[PDB]
Amino acid sequence: GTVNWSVEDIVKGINSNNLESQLQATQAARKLLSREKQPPIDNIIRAGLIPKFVSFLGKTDCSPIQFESAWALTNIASGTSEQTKAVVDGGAIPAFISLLASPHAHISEQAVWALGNIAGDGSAFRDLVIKHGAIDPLLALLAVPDLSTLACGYLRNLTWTLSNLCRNKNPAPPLDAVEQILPTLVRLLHHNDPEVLADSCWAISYLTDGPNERIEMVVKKGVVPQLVKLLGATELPIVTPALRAIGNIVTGTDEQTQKVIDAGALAVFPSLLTNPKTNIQKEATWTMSNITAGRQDQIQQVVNHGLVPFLVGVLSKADFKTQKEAAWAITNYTSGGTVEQIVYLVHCGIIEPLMNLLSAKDTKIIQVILDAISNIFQAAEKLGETEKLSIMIEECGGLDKIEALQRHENESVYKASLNLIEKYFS
Amino acid sequence: VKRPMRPRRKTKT
Repeated sequence: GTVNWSVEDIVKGINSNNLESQLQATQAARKLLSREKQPPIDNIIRAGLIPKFVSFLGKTDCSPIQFESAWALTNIASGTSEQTKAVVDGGAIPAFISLLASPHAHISEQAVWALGNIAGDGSAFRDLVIKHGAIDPLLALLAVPDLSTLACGYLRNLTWTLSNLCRNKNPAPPLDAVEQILPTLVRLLHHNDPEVLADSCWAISYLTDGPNERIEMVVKKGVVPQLVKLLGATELPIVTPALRAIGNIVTGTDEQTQKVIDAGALAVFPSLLTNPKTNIQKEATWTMSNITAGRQDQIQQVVNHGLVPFLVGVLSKADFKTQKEAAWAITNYTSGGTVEQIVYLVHCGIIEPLMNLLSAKDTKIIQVILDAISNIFQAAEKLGETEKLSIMIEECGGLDKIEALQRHENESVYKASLNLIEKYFS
Repeated sequence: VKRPMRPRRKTKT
């Protein structure tokens, strides 16, 4: 029927003065734009059909043509930034916000989807959707006693669209918009659906990627325990945004970091530091490096949970980017730890894998390792056992590397390497 | 110091 129409035929039917002929053509346009193989988006745009589709959004007496045009515009707005702009330039934004209150649920859901694609383009369109007043009617669709009474797909689109309203930086979303969304966002974070949980964590992930004032706004709502629960989930699409939000929170103040520790987050890191996914292992190591940059009683809590051997292991064998994050974790550990905490780091076997990474073809990891060695030697002086540590570095072949790092391109590497061999001779 | 260092669009078929 409406299968495999030409663009010329679609134009001929939409330009007729017959609402049912226009409905037939719009459906044929929707079917073209919903094919997997190269949807002719640019061809439809050049034909001048976007303004006609936008007007069809307002024909309340013919809901089938509201739905077909919203679907067609949804898919145009899913392409490039130039194609999303054509949808916006046609006046689609206020029309989709009006459709949010449609008594037909499949039409309201389609307006949510279209507004999600518009806001996902970037900061500008995101704020423009907010200025047109989309948040109030969006949150009204979720003001029910139990979210389980809503349709699964209806709820997944609402969570996804909302997350796109929390997304992107330069600038971040308006503070008032974030404060207005968070209570509903926290409720979604306790829902049972896997996709709702994943997209809710991504939203919290975005809101925590910024200054400490943004982090505190989230922490104040008490979502940190629930983030730790999801951090130990089985589903990979949930663990990934959950860890990102935890890692974001520990970039802030020591008090905000301590709330992550109090919720039991460190108990999950034996698994996270041995996760078979390279990206989970790296982000977990990065998070550990920001935790060892805190107070001494926090470094001690890292020790108590037994995570120092896991850092030794990651330093011993992992993807090179994960290894560098582990080198940072050690240098932060050594620069802010006590004497008892620095020697315990040696008793766990940090020295050998730390020396073996001095053969890396990277200058920054060399500087980080060498500065860690300096802080370790400084603690050996305080005890008067520098001889033992220098012997330890020589026996494993670390001295050969340190002295080979003399003849290095970078000046800073040479100076630190020399200063080390002059003070302790190994 | 501390060191500070998912589809945007969906098509309906």
